[PDB]
Amino acid sequence: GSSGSSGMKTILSNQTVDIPENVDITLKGRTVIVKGPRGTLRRDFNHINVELSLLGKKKKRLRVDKWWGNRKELATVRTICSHVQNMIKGVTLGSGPSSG
Repeated sequence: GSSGSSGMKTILSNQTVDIPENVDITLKGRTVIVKGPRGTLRRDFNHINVELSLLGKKKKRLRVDKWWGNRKELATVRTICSHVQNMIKGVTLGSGPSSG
């Protein structure tokens, strides 16, 4: 079961994002733009050097990738993914958990 060993291994593991039809998202280089019937929110990830890919097998899906290696992608993916997901919900619902 349990598994762990000190070192470094290029663990190829990318994340996939799903998007509805009532929302329009424009991808430009390293900037993610989200448009909703409740507002428009965009984010820029230039300052940060990562990997990304456009997927649309069935629906407008976004692929988030980062320096393949340690389990760092876990925290980076959760943060980046949350940002995009939060934007959609905010532009499709109104606002998010953001307090004050």
